[PDB]
Formats: sequence, C-alpha cells, structure tokens
Amino acid sequence: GSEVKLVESGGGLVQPGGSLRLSCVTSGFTFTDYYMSWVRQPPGKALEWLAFIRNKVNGYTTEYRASVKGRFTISRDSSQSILYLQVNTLRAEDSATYYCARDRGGNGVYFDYWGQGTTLTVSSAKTTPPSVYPLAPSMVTLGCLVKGYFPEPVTVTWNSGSLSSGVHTFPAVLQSDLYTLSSSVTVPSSTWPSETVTCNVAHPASSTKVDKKIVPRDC
Amino acid sequence: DIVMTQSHKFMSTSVGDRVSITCKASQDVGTDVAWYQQKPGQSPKLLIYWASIRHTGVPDRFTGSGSGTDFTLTISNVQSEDLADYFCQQYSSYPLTFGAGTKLELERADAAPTVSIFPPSSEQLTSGGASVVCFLNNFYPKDINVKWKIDGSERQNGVLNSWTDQDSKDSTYSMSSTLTLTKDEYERHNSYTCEATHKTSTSPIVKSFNRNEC
Amino acid sequence: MGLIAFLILIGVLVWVHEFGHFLMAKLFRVKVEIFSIGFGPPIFRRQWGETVYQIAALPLGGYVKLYGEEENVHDPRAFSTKKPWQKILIALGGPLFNFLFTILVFALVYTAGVEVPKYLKEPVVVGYVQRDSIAQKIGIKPGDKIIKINGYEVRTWEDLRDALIRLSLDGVKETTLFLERNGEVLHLTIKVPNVQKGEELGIAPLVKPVVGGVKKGSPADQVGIKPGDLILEVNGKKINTWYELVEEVRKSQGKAIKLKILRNGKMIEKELIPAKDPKTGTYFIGLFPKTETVVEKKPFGEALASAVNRTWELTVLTLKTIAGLITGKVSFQTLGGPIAIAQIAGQAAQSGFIPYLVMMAFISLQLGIFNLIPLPILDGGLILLFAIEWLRGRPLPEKFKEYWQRVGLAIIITLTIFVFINDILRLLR
Ligand SMILES: [Zn+2]
Repeated sequence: GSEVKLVESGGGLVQPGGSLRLSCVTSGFTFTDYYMSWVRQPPGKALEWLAFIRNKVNGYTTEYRASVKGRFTISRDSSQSILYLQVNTLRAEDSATYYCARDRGGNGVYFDYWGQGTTLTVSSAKTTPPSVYPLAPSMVTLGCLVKGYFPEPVTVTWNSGSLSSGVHTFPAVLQSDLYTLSSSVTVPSSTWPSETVTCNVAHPASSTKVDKKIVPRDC
Repeated sequence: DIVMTQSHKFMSTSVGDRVSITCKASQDVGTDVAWYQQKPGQSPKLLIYWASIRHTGVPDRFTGSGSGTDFTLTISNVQSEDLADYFCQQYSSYPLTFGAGTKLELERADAAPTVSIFPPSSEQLTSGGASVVCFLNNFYPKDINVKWKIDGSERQNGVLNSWTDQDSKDSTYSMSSTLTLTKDEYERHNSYTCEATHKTSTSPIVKSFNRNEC
Repeated sequence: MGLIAFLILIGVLVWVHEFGHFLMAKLFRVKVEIFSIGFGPPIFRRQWGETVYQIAALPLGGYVKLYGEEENVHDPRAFSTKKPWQKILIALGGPLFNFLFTILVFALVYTAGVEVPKYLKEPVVVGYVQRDSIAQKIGIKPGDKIIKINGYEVRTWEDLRDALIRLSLDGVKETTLFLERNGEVLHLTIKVPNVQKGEELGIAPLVKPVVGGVKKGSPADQVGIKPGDLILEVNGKKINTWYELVEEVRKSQGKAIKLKILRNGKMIEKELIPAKDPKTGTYFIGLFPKTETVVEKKPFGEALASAVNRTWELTVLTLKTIAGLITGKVSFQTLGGPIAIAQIAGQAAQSGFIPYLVMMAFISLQLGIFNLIPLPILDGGLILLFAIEWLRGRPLPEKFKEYWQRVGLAIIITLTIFVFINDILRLLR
C-alpha cells in the first residue's frame, strides 16, 4: 500500500529551561513491529543518536545514550501509531534538527527510513524583525543586506522572483543574539540603472515582507 | 565510547570518476557498520549495511568494503546525482555513533574571484552603525583568505566571514565579509581595503576606497 | 616444514599434470624426449627407453618435450604430423588429469570421514539468541524449538542451513516460520538474510559450559584453569551454557570474579581479574571452549557423488571469479602466488591431515582452471592454436608463430613478476 512515511511535529522556538514534547506520526507500515529512535542532527555537526525503543515482543524497552539518561524520554502511544519524545531542562546546545526514523530488522539496529525532521531552537533571544539596507556602488554587482533579525528563516528574492540568474544568497551569521545575512546579484552595466532592481526580504516568523529599491548614491 | 573518525572533511571528484571515502573506527567493530547519504535539505538514505551489503534499490555503482578499523565506500563512475554528504555509522556497541560526514566537491579549472567592495549605506549611518561589505564571487578552489587592513593597520577585530556551498550551476564558491563599526570609529580612519590573496594570483587582488574622496 | 610441504605439493601437482600429458600423448604414438620436472639445471636424471626422466633445480614449473612438435618432420611419431583433433587432445590431457585427480581425492577424503561439529546433527534448539538481532527482533525466545521454515521441513541444523542458503539463492525476502515452544505452533514472518555474503540469523545452539583450552600466559592460566575441565558457577551465578559464560564475562567488564569450578569432582573458588585488556580495552581471560565434534564416514558411491557436485560447485565459483577479475570486478591482489600457497600449506601443516587433502585438492583444481584460460604459452593457448589451424585449414605462419611465442613469453614473464610483487605485498601485511 502506501510507502513508509514519517512526519515530525513540535519544533520551533523555546526558551532555555523549558519543556516540550515532540511527535512523530507514522504510516505505511505496522508501527508496533519496528524500533523507533530520535537521532538528532545539529547544524554543521555529526549525527547524534539519542535513544531507541524495542518492539512489542521485547516489552517496549528503551535504550538511552548515557549523557542524556534521566533527561530525555521516548515513548509510544497506546492505541495510535504516534511516537513521542518528552524533553525538559532545555539548553542552547539542544538546538538542532530532530529526526524520527524507522529501522530495519537485520542484525543490529540501523535506520532504513528517515523522516523530514523538525527544527528546535533553544534561546532566550526575543523575536525581532529585520532591517534591510541596500548596497550600491562592464559587469556590475549589487546586493541587499538583512541585519538584526531573529529567528530564522529569512527568504530573499530580486525583482519579485523575475531576477534569478546570478543570485548568491549567503548563509546567516549570528552575533549578539541577532543574525545577519547578505545577498548578491550580478547584472550587466547596460541594465542598471536603466531598469529597476529591487530586493524583497521575507521573515514569516514576524510577518515581514519588505521591498527595497536600490537607487545609486554619490560614491 | 566508540568514535567514528572521517579523516577527510572535503573530497574532490569529477562526474564519471571513482571516489573512495574512508572511515576509521576507534576500536574493533567487526562489520556492524552502515553508511548513509544526505543531500541538502533532505533526510539521510541508507546505501550499505554490514560493511558490504547494498540496500534494495541502491545502484551497482555504490560498493562497500573493509574489515576491522579501515572501512571504505567506493563509488565507481561518479554520476552528477551523487553530489551529497556521505557518512558512516557503527552499531557494534552502545551508544550508537555516527561519522562527521564527507562532502563531495566537483573538480574544475581554476578561477580568480570577482571582488567588489561597498561602503556603508545612508540608512545604517542614520541608525548609528557603519558596515562595509566585500563580495568575493565565483572563485575556485574554495581556499581563500581575506584581510581588512585599514590605513596600514590590521583590523582583525569586528570581522565576520561567511561562505556558501558549492554552486549547483558552475561549481564555484562565493564569500561575503561584513565589517560592522560605530560611526565614530568609521569616521576615525581613511582607507578601506579588501585585499584578496588567492592561489590563482601570485600577488593579491586589491580593491579599496577612501571616504574623504566621496 | 611448511616450505617442504609446499614443495611436495607443487611437485605432485606438476607430476600429475605431466603424467596425464604423457599418457595422453602415448595414446597417440608420439615420442617423448624430455620430462622436465620444474626448471633450471637437472638435479638428477634417469634414462629408460625414450623416457629421459629428470628433475631439475628450480621446482617452480615443469615442462615436457616431444618429437617433432612444430618442426617440419614427417616421421609418423611427429606431433605435427597428427591431425588437429589429436593435437587438441594432447593439449587438454593435462588439466583433465588435474581435475580427475581433484575429484578422486575429494571422493577419498569424503569416504575416510570428516569431524563434522556435533551440534549439526541434533534437532534445532535455540540455546542462545544474540542481543538485538533478527531472532530477538521477531521475538525468538531462547530454549524454543524451530520446526518449520517456509516450505522445507526442518529437523536438524543442517536442514536449517541448507534451507536458508537455498532461500538466499532464490532471492526471497519474507518467509513464514512455524516455531514450537511448550507445544504451540507459532506462525511468524522472518526476513531472509543474505547468508551468501556471511550474515546469519543470530541463532546459537546449546553448548555445554565446559572449557577445552586456555591461552598460555592468560590470567586464567596463571590461576591454573587447565583445559578439559568443567565449571559450575561464576560468583554464585548458575550457568548451564558456555554462551552463558560468554555473557557473564562480557558483563563483567573487569570486576573481581569468583569462579566456582568442579576440578574433576572438587569445588574450587578461584579469584580472577578479567580487566580491560590493553590490546582491545576489553575483558581478557584467555580461555577456550570445549568444541565437540563427530566423525562422519560416507559410503563410496555417496562420497563420489558428493565430491562430484562439490567439484562442480567450486569450479563454477572459480569461473565466476575469473569472469569478475577479467572484467575488473575484483582487484588482482587476491590471486594465489607460490608464496601465498606456501604459507597456506604451512597453515594446513599446523592444521591437520584432512586439511592437507582439502587444500591440496583446492590448489590442484585452481591450477587446472588456470591452465585453461586463453593465454599464449599456456596449457590454454595451444588449444587456441590448434582450433584456429583446424578451422582455417592451414598452419600458422612461421614468423607469426615466432611472434606469438615471443609475446607469450613476454606476457607470462610480466605476470610472474606481478604475482611476485603481490606476494611480497601480502607478506608485508
Ligand atoms: Zn599442460
């Protein structure tokens, strides 16, 4: 029938020292017959196994990484194919993408199907809308700067999507609990300033949608 | 506990070639090892288990081999759809541990970067800040170094660097550097230079401006 | 011991090959002049009629010389005068004798009797299940009785092994299993493992908790745990399986251990420290289980049949390996050179007699197979020469014959240097 499918929920922004529960809804396979786990993937870091739970014939027993034992708790729903993960005493190091996964039945547990993952951010910084500043000075390079926003993500387009060739969107950088991101575009000098170039910045976390027209300066 | 050490953080290859990604275990794990592939924005996908058994649906190009501590994943005839991250994992003993990952980089001819410098905008100066931006576009290889010497004096403090991943169209890299200062500090110096030293040029490419001339 | 064992092995192998060549040639009225055994100066020669038998210094190879092989000699005994069919026959005589020797020696060794492990003959009883394996994952409790897999009715462990290898070859994934435990026929679904590559279902038979060996210099050796003795308990823990002993030593992780052992009738409480061994950071005891087997003797006809199909099996395996290496599937470093076969002969010398017979048959069949692949100046090259001459109806040009021989000599020399450097590399590791 339907192929194996896993969908995680419960992520988002949470202040340090709090608690929450992540959920994983499964389909396409008999849920009570497979090991389930909550392996985590921090940004730019190696995968970290957190815990796994055995099948029905093995008493639904759990195994935990020693560093996280007593802090994290994995469990299954009694009558539904839903897996849960209760988390308390949240710290900034717990910010990561948390993956729910189905394992095969071979020798020794390996993970044969992974979910899309859900992202958790643990910080005390307040959600803040961004400030967008233009960057103006053959082949010419322009750009737009998005500064002083929180949290992720922020999307940037040029000319409402009609300018996509030659676009370089750089990853965000954090400093003093505020992010900074920049985007560049390269257009022919025969196309600017004869036709308009406008950068559009979207921050759905704060319902922000700014248009910024780049006008030339004195230098 | 058991530590999976991938000696290489980056690996270069071309389409149609063969790549061998190595993985070293802290101790003897026999063959209780699995390998995964993860594309940007997507979940990992199992290719090999038990060191050498290909998962169902995995093409014949992916092969695993090795025993003891020096396992190897060999990819014969690299296709374009293989640009991804590859990492190992052991399940001989608890806790289960993963490798740090290996990103596939595409080879191409050298290319000098296109450097552009931008002074702070009037909006930011009006806000009380002053950021100077330097764009470094379409260079290869990824190894590059940027200095912000100001009037002959080093300005290592207050520098923020960021790099993009490999471009999916021309396989090059780009980098942006933003130096944020206060208005008093911006007004206390003259020349601003983003001299770029790269292996494609024996002497660094230098671009600079002076605020007093504008 | 190993060096002279390898020497006699290669000597008897080349003796069989050249002897078969000699009889097959004699069956077609051709005079034989030289009967070289090996290479180099003749270490000893004896003459009997036209048979100038001799053994040379270097035993690496072995060569035979006939009368009028390629020369334009029209004497009836000349090899060239004979028809291409007969020439093909002389070409194939050698490796055919190698193969028949291999099959007959396999028949004899099967008839004599092999010490098959005793656990292969009793009905299947799961005395232990490996942690977090397929059997544990489905829920196979230890002490159960497997009675049916898919489908082939299973009675003993041998039937189980044959059923699982057949299922792996058939490429099936799911299989119905009927298991017995206190008399309920539980029906379960089992994923078929690829046992061809090595992975197993993780099922352990019941093994008696008796020690059959102890490593010299081990802490248990220092305490005085002699081989061939039985043990009841570990620190008061009741154990009835040697795999329970394995589990106990695994969970010890270095704590003080008070083994309560029956020294052939007396209770001894021996203190041991199986700490984390610096070699692997794990528990070390240097103790070996008491392996128990049974000698099986096969009647002559059934032994011959078993040798026949086993020969077919591993000959097909060698053919597949040849096809893989000729296509680049497997690296050339896996071949067996003279030093590699010498070291495996030494290992067999330390192993036993049935080892001598089995790996002698293996090298014999491997050499026979090697003597068939189409290569110039090889037992599998003159067959090509005779076939092309017969189908074309005219002899190969003399200049072309000389170039053929020269390139053959060149390529064989290069392959010998290649196998020499590969053997040196293997010796390094
Ligand atoms: Zn021959």
